[PDB]
Amino acid sequence: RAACQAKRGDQRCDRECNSPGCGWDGGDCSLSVGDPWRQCEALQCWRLFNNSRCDPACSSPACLYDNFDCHAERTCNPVYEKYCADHFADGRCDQGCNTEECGWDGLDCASVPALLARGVLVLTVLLPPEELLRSSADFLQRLSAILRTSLRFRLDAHGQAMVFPYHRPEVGSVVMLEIDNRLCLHCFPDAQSAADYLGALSAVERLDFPYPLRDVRGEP
Amino acid sequence: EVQLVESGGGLVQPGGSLRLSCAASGYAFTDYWMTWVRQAPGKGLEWVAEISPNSGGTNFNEKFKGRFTISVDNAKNSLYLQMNSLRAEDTAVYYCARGEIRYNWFAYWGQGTLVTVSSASTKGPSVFPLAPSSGTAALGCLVKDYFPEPVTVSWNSGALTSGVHTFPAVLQSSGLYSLSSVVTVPSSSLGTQTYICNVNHKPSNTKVDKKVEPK
Amino acid sequence: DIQMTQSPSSLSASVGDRVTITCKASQNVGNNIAWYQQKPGKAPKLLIYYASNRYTGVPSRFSGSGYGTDFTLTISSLQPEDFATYYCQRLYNSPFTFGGGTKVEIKRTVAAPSVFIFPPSDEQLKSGTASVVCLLNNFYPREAKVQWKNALQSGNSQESVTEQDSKDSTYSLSSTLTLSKADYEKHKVYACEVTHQGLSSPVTKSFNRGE
Ligand SMILES: *[C@@H]1O[C@H](CO)[C@@H](O)[C@H](O)[C@H]1NC(C)=O
Ligand SMILES: [Ca+2]
Ligand SMILES: [Ca+2]
Ligand SMILES: [Ca+2]
Repeated sequence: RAACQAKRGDQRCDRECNSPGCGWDGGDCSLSVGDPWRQCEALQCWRLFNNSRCDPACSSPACLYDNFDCHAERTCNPVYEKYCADHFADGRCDQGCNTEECGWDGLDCASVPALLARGVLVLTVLLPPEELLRSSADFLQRLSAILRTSLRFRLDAHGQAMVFPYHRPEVGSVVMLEIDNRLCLHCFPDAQSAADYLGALSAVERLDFPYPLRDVRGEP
Repeated sequence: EVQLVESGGGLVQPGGSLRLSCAASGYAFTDYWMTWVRQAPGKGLEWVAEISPNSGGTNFNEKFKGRFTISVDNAKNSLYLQMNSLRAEDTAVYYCARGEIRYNWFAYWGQGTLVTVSSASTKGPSVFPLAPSSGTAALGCLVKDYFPEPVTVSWNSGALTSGVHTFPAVLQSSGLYSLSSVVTVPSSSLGTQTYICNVNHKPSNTKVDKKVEPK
Repeated sequence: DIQMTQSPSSLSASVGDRVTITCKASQNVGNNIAWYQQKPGKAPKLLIYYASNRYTGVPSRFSGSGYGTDFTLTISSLQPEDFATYYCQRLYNSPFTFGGGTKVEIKRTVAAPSVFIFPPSDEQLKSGTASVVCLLNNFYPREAKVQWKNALQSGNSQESVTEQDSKDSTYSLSSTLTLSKADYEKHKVYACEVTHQGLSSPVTKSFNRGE
């Protein structure tokens, strides 16, 4: 498509251009991630990423674990979802949420030294910082569930969460997260791999996160 | 503060053309996509098209591709909708809305502008007072024989809002619209106070003020 | 083209009731759905964006839920202002298709109409036409009968009803009898007989030409 060239990176997701060849609409359909399958071997893995069956050819970390269809037990039980969200990182151990599907209960049962992944995961959430921080437990739990690893906000020099307003003239929220793989040992070695997975979920219409995201990064 | 003011609209002949304007202010125009939404009288909302003030890019509803045109003027922070080969079915209130980043939900909307596609001719209204009789008294104004719609009726330059009832216009046998605007006021105030109905029919550039007095 | 079907098309509930409106998409849209509230003759107001997020200023009673195709807008305790038409919208991808609409009406206690009759203005008579107006103020339910007279006039009157009040949930009716200067000055008594559920016997408001 020739029309797709002008539509590239126009901050509008054009389904017509939502393909690997068109660069996922120049990141418009993949949360600004140029190529989530940057290092994946076999192509058409993105075509099999949206199913539930285990496709061993796309199971590699480079091929984004085939949306964890081979690892699994796959999703946190919807019946227990609200409980796990409310009891995430509350100081008290809730064993029923202590699984990779339900974000390991905010490491309440693993109180084990931290094994942080390389870098800082940066999310531009289309919510004001005040609204976001009120729903912090739910935000973290659901992200810690989708990424199958523990996630917490990066802290200031004073010890406060790194949640800042996005674009001061108007408004948007910049959320800086850290990935903890202490209960991991598949899993994410850095922030950019997790960013590519979130970007890949967007592209194949499989991202189930109730918080509207603008983009996803990986900075050191 | 974010503001969208839409200009244009009124009466247009069937098969004719009409351009609409939406003047944006209170934000960085180049940062968000701009949308046109229409609503037929009595019917639901319908998305027309959108334009990117930063790229010049457009997206349309198939139903309007070809006969409708969307344009921008960054200097004037304005968005335009050009409508050609206008049919009776295009009679609707056209709203301009600001598109929120990546997902296009609309938090900010314009006031809306009515577009009437009819062969009939424009006519100004005739305001007549509905005088109170003789402990609550009712008075009003009869906005009779006009075309097209709409008419804006206020009481004492908008300072009187309590008990006001501006009835929806009813199309007469003559093909002209007619409505009434009533207000319930205390009987004791009839002799020492003043009641004025401010009627405005923008399509015919008519502004009539009437002092409702007990005969 | 992905379709947006709203259910029901119309609903009638009392103040304090739990109101449930659904919007179903033909294909999967995920969290790409927004809910709007539109009051008569006004621009739509954003309530819920991205399936479950409540917009700033929207009262706590409004709630959004769902993922994929089946979405729900919930009003925990209905209020008189909540009388409006509610629309769902498909997000992220063009076309940004709106739903059919769901009109929410409110059940209220029976209210009797306050009847008022207005004679044609002296300035109107000069034009050649004579309009006699009968007003029915703040009543419930909508269903009311208006008869023009002592000679029952038919085929020369037009009715107009206001949309439900934002605070007391009542309606208001206006009946306009249209005559000529000749036919008007030919008769003396002008009356409007009103029949409504809130009235024990029909209320008649009359005037005598000239007087
Ligand atoms: C998966 O994606 C392919 C193209 O990327 C599409 O044709 C197919 O309908 C999708 N499958 C499901 C189950 O959504
Ligand atoms: Ca694009
Ligand atoms: Ca698979
Ligand atoms: Ca816990």
